[PDB]
Amino acid sequence: QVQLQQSGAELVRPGSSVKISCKASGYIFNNYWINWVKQRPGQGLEWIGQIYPGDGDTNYNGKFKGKATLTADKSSSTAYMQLSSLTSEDSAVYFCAREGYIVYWGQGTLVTVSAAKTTPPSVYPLAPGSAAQTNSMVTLGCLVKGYFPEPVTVTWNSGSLSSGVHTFPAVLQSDLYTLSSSVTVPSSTWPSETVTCNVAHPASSTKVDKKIVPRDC
Amino acid sequence: QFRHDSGYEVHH
Amino acid sequence: DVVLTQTPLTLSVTIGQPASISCKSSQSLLYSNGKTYLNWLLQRPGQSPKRLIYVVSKLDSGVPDRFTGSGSGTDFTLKISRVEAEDLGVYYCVQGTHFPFTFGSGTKLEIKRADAAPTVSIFPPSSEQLTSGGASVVCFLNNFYPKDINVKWKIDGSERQNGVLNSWTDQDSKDSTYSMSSTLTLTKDEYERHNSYTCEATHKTSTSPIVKSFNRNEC
Repeated sequence: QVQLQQSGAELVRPGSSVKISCKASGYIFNNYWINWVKQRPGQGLEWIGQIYPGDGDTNYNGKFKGKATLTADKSSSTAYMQLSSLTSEDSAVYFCAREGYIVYWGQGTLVTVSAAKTTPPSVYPLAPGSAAQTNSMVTLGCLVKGYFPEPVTVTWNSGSLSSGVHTFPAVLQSDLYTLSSSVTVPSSTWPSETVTCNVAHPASSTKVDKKIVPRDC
Repeated sequence: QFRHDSGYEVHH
Repeated sequence: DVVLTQTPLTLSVTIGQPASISCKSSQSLLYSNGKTYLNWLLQRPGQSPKRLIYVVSKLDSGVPDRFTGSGSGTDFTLKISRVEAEDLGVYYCVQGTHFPFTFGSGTKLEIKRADAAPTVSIFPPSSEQLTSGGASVVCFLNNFYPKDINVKWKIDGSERQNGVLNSWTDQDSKDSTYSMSSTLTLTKDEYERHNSYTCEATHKTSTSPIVKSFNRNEC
């Protein structure tokens, strides 16, 4: 299978540089163009440029000349994009893509340009008040409070609880983000079957599994 | 995503 | 650079209805080899983009034949014969005939469905958070349609806005609904000065609020 594995979320101080990677597998690396695409928060898509690993040929959007530099390590089948002298306009998700009769895409790398400090989340359970009325279904959740930078991912029961899950976009205040995630399960299955939120904040190397238990005073 | 046949392989 | 103009910029389509997006180019997209490098992409919130159509009309493998593309020279169209819930997202035309390669501005496809009332849930602060001196009260307003909704907090019966922040999900890819969270953030000391915490949802599905509440003395 063709895969393009991009490097993880970045935090870059204003004026500094970053080099992000796109590790290719499942095809002949030298034979296909790799394109790089920018998506600023809430905006459309922009083309940065491309490299052909076989011979190192590049073509750039003039808008990114002197901001982006594209290289490729043939031996490790890895493409790189270096971004220089970053400002807030460079905060974005960057995708790599392999051109072809089938196109394949990396998962994206979020880059945050900021002088603020990395902060891990505090993860708290959301369980109904002990006197709340019981229904056929019960909604539970996790509160992921006070982290920086983006992103955070949340799953429930390692991804086995898929439908009935809502993870809300984070809100930003005082250089800290907060979000919550909700899940709904049959009331007959909780707490007899465990419900756990799996939270990851990659920029702080934090992974937390929080079991939701009924409140008990 | 832009020029599908721009690499080594072009169907023929 | 080639300017690609997409119309309309937003679509709201009922399940089963067709839809059409226009993409018009400022230059001929006919290349020297006889090919026209006008392609179509879709990006869902939370996902990487995917290509659906290449060189005007060729369908990517695995993409349903509900999607067709047509056009020539400077006028291009993407057509969906019948929309399904999983088609939501932003559709882009993109060109590779001329350097630099360019994208259209994107057309957001939203699903239109029957109205649905929110399911409201309220949660007291965890004992874990209270040990740290904080107290967040969370309200979920889940799986409603249409997207427009309002939330009001009442603490001991009196309206409160101080400390409330709201967040809305993107449209759900399966049931075409929206959800919203409302979070009231207090210190432990402030939380302990009140007993009744109430979240009230106002939505077109009811002439009066949907109300959920808890009392601090009931664990």
